[PDB]
Amino acid sequence: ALKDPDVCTDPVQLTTYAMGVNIYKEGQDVPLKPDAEYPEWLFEMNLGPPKTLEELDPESREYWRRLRKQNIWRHNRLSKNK
Amino acid sequence: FKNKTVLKKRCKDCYLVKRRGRWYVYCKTHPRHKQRQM
Amino acid sequence: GVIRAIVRAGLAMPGPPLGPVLGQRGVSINQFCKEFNERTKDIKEGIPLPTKILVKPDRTFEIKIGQPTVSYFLKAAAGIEKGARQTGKEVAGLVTLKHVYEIARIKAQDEAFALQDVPLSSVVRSIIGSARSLGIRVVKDLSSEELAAFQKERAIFLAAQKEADLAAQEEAAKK
Amino acid sequence: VKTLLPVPSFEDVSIPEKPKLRFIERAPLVPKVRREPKNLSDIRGPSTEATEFTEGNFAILALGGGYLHWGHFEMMRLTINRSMDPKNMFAIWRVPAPFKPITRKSVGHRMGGGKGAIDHYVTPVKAGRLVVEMGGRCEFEEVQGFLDQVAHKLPFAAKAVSRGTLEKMRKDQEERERNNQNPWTFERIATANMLGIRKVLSPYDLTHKGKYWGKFYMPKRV
Amino acid sequence: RGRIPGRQWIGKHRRPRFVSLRAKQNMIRRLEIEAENHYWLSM
Amino acid sequence: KRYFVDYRRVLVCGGNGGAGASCFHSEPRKEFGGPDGGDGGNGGHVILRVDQQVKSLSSVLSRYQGFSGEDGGSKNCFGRSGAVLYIRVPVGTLVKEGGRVVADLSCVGDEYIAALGGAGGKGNRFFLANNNRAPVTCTPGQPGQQRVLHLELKTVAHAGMVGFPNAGKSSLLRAISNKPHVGIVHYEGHLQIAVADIPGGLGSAFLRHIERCRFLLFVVDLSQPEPWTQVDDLKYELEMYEKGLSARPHAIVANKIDLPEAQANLSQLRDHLGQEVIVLSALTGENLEQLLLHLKVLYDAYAEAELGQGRQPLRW
Amino acid sequence: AAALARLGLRPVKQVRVQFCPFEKNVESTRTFLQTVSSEKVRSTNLNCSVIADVRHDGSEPCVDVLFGDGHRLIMRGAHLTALEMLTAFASHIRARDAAGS
Amino acid sequence: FREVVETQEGKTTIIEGRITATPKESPNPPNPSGQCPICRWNLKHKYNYDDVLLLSQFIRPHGGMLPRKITGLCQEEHRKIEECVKMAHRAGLLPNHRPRLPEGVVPKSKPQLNRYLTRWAPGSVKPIYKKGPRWNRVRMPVGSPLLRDNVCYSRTPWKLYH
Amino acid sequence: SKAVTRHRRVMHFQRQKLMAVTEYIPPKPAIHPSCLPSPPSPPQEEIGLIRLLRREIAAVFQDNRMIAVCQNVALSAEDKLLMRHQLRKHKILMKVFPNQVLKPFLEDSKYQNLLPLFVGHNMLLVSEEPKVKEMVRILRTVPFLPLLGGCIDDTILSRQGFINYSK
RNA sequence: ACCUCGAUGUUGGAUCAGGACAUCCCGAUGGUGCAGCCGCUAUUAAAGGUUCGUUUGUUCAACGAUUAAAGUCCUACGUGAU
RNA sequence: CCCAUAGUAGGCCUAAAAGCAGCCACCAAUUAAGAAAGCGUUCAAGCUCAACACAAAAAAUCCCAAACAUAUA
Ligand SMILES: Nc1nc2c(ncn2[C@@H]2O[C@H](COP(=O)(O)OP(=O)(O)O)[C@@H](O)[C@H]2O)c(=O)[nH]1
Ligand code: FES
Ligand SMILES: [K+]
Ligand SMILES: [Mg+2]
Ligand SMILES: [Mg+2]
Ligand SMILES: [Mg+2]
Ligand SMILES: [Mg+2]
Ligand SMILES: [Mg+2]
Ligand SMILES: [Mg+2]
Ligand SMILES: [Mg+2]
Ligand SMILES: [Mg+2]
Ligand SMILES: [Zn+2]
Repeated sequence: ALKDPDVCTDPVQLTTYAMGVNIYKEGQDVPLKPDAEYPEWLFEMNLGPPKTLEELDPESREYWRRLRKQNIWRHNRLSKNK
Repeated sequence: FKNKTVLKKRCKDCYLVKRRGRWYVYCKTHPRHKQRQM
Repeated sequence: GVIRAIVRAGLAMPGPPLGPVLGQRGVSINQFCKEFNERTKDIKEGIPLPTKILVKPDRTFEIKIGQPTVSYFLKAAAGIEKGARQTGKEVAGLVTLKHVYEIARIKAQDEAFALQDVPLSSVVRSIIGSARSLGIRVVKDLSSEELAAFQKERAIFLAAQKEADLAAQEEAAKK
Repeated sequence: VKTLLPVPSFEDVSIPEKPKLRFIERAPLVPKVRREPKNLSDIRGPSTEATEFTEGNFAILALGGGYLHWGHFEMMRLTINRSMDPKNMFAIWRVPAPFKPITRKSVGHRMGGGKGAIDHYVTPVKAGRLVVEMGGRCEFEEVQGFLDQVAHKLPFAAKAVSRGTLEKMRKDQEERERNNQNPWTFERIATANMLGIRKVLSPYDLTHKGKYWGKFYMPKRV
Repeated sequence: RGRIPGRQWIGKHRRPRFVSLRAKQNMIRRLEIEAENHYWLSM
Repeated sequence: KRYFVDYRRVLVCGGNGGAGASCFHSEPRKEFGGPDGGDGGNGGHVILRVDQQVKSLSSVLSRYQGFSGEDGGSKNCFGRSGAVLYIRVPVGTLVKEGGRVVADLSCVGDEYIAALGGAGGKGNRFFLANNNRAPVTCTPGQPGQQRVLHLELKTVAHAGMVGFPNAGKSSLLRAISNKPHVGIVHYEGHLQIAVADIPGGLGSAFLRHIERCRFLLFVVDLSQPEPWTQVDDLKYELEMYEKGLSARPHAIVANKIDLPEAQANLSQLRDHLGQEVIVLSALTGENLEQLLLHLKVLYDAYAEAELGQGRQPLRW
Repeated sequence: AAALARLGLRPVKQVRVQFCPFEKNVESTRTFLQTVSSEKVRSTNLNCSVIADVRHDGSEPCVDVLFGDGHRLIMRGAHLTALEMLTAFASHIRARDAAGS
Repeated sequence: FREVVETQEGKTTIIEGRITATPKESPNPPNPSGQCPICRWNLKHKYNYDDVLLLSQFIRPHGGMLPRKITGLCQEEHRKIEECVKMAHRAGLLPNHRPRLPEGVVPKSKPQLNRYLTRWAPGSVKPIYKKGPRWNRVRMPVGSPLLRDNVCYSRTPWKLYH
Repeated sequence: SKAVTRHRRVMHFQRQKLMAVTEYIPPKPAIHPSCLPSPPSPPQEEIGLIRLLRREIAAVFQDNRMIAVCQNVALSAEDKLLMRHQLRKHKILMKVFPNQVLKPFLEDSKYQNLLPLFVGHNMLLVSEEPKVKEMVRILRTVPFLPLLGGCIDDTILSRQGFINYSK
């Protein structure tokens, strides 16, 4: 019975306006802003697969987050058989 | 009490104890986990 | 106790799934449905709204409403109705980084992000990996010239799933 | 701060198309019409084949002689396939299918009457031979749990090992011979016929050097 | 109690025999004498 | 976690008969005694015996294994038959294999076979004859029957307590007695009438189990904003499963009146006045004797209906 | 933490812990306050409060426990370990609860 | 050492920790290069259960064994001393380290049986009804296996089973 | 019997004597290695996380001038995050660093007298602007949260010094 | 196929039994899908007890009525110069 | 030993199956936490962990030498 709200299928409308941003019925669709208005940190993020352990700088928190996560993966596999 | 040649704890509450010459497994949470060394 | 669940906006039902859950705690089911619908009237009906329920010892409840799930924001922005069956071997949707910034600007106002007081840079970074689960691929620059081809080919692939899905049902009937 | 160390990645490891062990039949396709002598010397002494790893890294090392019949294969095959991960593990057979015929007479058999009819087939195994070899995207601790369970049900004394453990085991025995403070060894006395000891020894004892007695292998003998 | 089936020192189930301390010393003493015999036969 | 005993799936394994010895006898003089293997003993049977003492099917064992008959020995020694196994079941228990109604139990003392024990294999001496001087064949013991039993006991519920949860059905059950829960009401004249409720729509599984009742009691909370709406939904769900269950006599009961004292909601039920309703508080035990006296009279009509059915009216 | 939560601060009325952080003999006293101020222990008895007053008077650390019956328990943590203080404190919890009931 | 005393005045309980005199190690150890106090004094393999002077320095006033990390002993000698302490109480050589008896308890009169070199607790030993054959005799343990390497001045080694 | 038997066949007495005499004898050192002074352990290279914390810790003492040392009590995560949200409103950070990393930094540094404070679970309340008055009222919500002390403008102050500075 | 072929026929019963405990009953004690009665299972316990009949040469078994129970065995498959 | 809040009931498929019916991918807020290694739920809830900090034995007349860890082989 319960279903997700119907979403419009129009390439022109999707590019011009973001449908999911507006949630109020009496509200209006929020138009997307041009590239220059958005900040610099938005268009330099890792869109693809995560960087491997070797590619990260050792003197960084994200490098040790990856190593700590892999240790948790190693510990879980050992405990699986036990 | 179930006699076992090898005594294995069946949960985190089981604890080994040396009494009367043979090891015993006591578990107050699960009374069926009690074992006696054979 | 505290119970958290996702409830469709303005479509709360006295029956399952939250019905039996409230019955155990003793919370009045009809009062919850009335309060939720009267509070979610402004929001469009059917929107998945994660709800947090606070239960008092005297069977008194005070509903709490948070921001909609990121999946609704991502799917609506790309026009996709349903997520992909497989991830990485196929592309379900296609959104821009501008879509993520417009989505994160409101999703970061929820209770969880507000209490942490983290910058929007970390909020956008958490949505990029969320779209990966749904199969949506994010491109820095996108135009309607290349979006219309991908969406046209997506429907072709979706029709292929319909052929496979109907084939499985027909085989099940023969069993 | 808890110490953090890099862990090996098995991404380069590849898995065959049939990780599970192939089914083992009771008897070979071609029956043996002619019966064979018992030849108990085929399980006596060290193994001269299948003593090194081929594809995997972990294997069940046999520390004694014995015969494997169809029942033994089923226990190993069912246990390993169920308890292992097909995605990241694979196993192969390091022993052939049952081929040596075993003749058993009907109940009530008195002495005589010639050789009995063929009853079942077995696979003789010598000490130091690898029975089942495993490998893939898995550590030694992951597989040691059920491999010792499989090795425990073998008719002979066995123990799961790896490339490093087996190498360390061999190096330890070599170390024991070098630093042994006993001036008298089995090899020296047996070869030189000291005290006329060869009257109570066997011709195989010149090569076994006291480490093998019947089908039993003694790792503590230097 | 303590019956050994059949005869003591023959058969499948024989009475176990153990090496005493002086038994080891006697064999070692024999070995030393013969080890010296190997030396005088080498020249 | 204590519950009233209801349909429970039990496993019965009959005894397997023993095989023959298949041996030959020898004596110093004759030196050819002939066959002397004795027949194997027959396996025990599993019998469901009705007992009036056990009102409830409390004795529910995980599995039932009959004693296998001993195999025959030398000198024509017949094997001992396996000891029979008896299971205690209340009167009126329905035993089925999940596909059909196998049998029904009439009264105390009735015994029904649910697992045949295996027969005993004949020894080699059974085949001895003038033409067959030295038979050697033996008969293997037939294995005993092992089947899955779907023991279904008609719950003894002269009254059925139905309603949406949090209304107080279990609390009321505790008061009068002082996943189905069953209690007993003891009244004057040594008359005992039982009442059942299932604390958790309500589901088809609940309706089928509550179908095995004689009277239905509807419980509606006084704090409910629309007590009449709750009445219709429970009735409609029951009516959807079966219109006949609605024809059964009912009694609308308002609960939780002690603390709320919602007299406005009380007048609403009286305004509708579909039938004579009863207003009581389970927590404080107010006006319980009023309904309990009426409930006993209601079952009296069912005893007359039991005469038309011909089945015993459950000891009362 | 877990050991004291199983017992509960049912008869406890108020807990006051004072220490001088700059001194080098308040390690157990601070760790004792760590266990008492835990959510599991405090959730058992909401009425009971925990008081922590930091002073720079160079005085010895002491722990004051106020019970409903009116008796007081004073533990000087300068020369007592956290386990010793917890064991002594938890022992009085069982004694006072039995006397009250 | 450290002592704890509780004094109650005016229904108020006060717990205090007072430091007492602490004994000091004797100066000029014979072997300063040792790691644990045993070999620092060349006492390795040179003490027995009857040397209560050595054992009293590693026990509590109630006869309990002291922790290894406090006394500083090695794992090997701590177990050897632990077994010698157990055999010392059983032999009656430590009358001043008896267990603390709670108030209102009077021990019953029990058979005073002299014993020594008792490996196991007396209450946990079953009698040997069937000795068995000569080649499979059930021997009675005497002493402790952990003292197998002690300096023996006799040609016959210690007999640990009778 | 056969040369190879399923059971352990009993050896001839002469062979059994030969086996007993020719048994492995491990070498026995004159002095047990454990009793002799062990050689110094090989140097342990510092973990990149540890050298990352030192750079981050040194920035805290240099960038922000007000540092408040408190005991991170075992508060519930909901209540511990809520106070951090209150501190973030007044631009007050709640940084936590291990003692085994922070102590060596303060051993040879200007803030050498803050060493005895860091014993156990500790947390640092830091801000570029010393909003002591706004911070104190946040901490007064929980009477069981102790304010150990701090150092404002390179001057070490106790809890009472913050109270006087706040007023 | 080792002992007995220069006087034990074997089976069963009667008589009287000694012994093992791997306990059928009585006793003590854990677990239980042990509410209570009944049960199941395990540890401990051999001091005491362990029926009478029909057909059958019977041992055994079938069923007849009982009993707290109608134990498994060994003893020259106990005992036949009783 | 202590501890555990969060982008979320990750999507697919499923009456709903949420870290734990199955499966595709396994990123990520935060000092520090598995798109979950086990239990418990029709499904949820609840729980732990990973994270920060601090090696046996029993048969039938009645067990079976007596015993003894310490004086130089
Ligand atoms: N005040 C009041 N409370 C009641 C009464 N009956 C039940 N309750 C409440 O209902 C709770 C139990 O509900 P329950 O029996 O499980 O409802 P059911 O699921 O419909 O059977 C208890 O906590 C009681 O406080 C009543 O007559 N008066
Ligand atoms: S380290 Fe030398 S005896 Fe303890
Ligand atoms: K004669
Ligand atoms: Mg003999
Ligand atoms: Mg209920
Ligand atoms: Mg031969
Ligand atoms: Mg017994
Ligand atoms: Mg006879
Ligand atoms: Mg006779
Ligand atoms: Mg006679
Ligand atoms: Mg942990
Ligand atoms: Zn347990």
